[PDB]
Amino acid sequence: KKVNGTSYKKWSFDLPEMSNLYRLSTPLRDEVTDKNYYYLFDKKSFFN
Amino acid sequence: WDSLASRNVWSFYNGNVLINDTLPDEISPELLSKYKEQIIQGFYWAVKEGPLAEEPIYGVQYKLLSISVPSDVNIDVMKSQIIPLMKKACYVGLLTAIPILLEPIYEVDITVHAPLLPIVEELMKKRRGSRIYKTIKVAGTPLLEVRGQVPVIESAGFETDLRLSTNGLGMCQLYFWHKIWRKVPGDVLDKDAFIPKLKPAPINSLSRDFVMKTRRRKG
Repeated sequence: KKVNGTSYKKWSFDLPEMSNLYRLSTPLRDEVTDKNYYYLFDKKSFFN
Repeated sequence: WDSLASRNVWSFYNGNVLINDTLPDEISPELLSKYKEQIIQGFYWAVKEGPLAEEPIYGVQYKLLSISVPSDVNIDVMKSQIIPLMKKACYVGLLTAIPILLEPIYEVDITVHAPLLPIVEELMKKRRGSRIYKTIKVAGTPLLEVRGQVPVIESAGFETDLRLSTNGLGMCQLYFWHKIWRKVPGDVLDKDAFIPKLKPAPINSLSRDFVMKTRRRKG
């Protein structure tokens, strides 16, 4: 249910699994999630 | 409004308004009637342009005080004479009435979070006009409605200054409604005030600086 099988390509979780994983990962991943923060920091603006 | 003046409203310009106002209007109104369109055509012609910068005129009302007409008008009062004459007179009148320059202003609609308010205030100050007409808490959301006004000549880049200084939070819209030209600070016709090239004009005069740069382009 959790996995593709032995090969280990392809994965899917339940909600609580995700929420635990997310919560634990929070210290490492912090970003200004809104597209808006990167007004002049995206690729296009750099290219320009 | 004065009852005679109201009855004597001839027409509007390409903008403001023309009134007849003298004893000769009673002395020879038929004669004068023959010259209305020539006057009428001219005035749109004259007010559409201008004595300072060849630019259109606002907030000005004109009143005919006197009109001498050639003895026996032998096809003498021609459009070739009176149209330009009238134009000249307008220009002189404006000059002697102490002219000023007017500058268009936008309505600044800014949406922000409350603690970003001080930033916005400073931006307004920096731009030039630094005017905020109203601040309204947006009931139901963590946002303010900020209404201000800003001189279009100082508007270049304004929106990005906002976006950058607020770190992406909030936003601005500039809309022209009401179309109101505010008096440009300095006296329209004083030589002395300006300081050398490449320096933003001192506040006392933005009227004198504005004319010369435009004056040169005209010729």
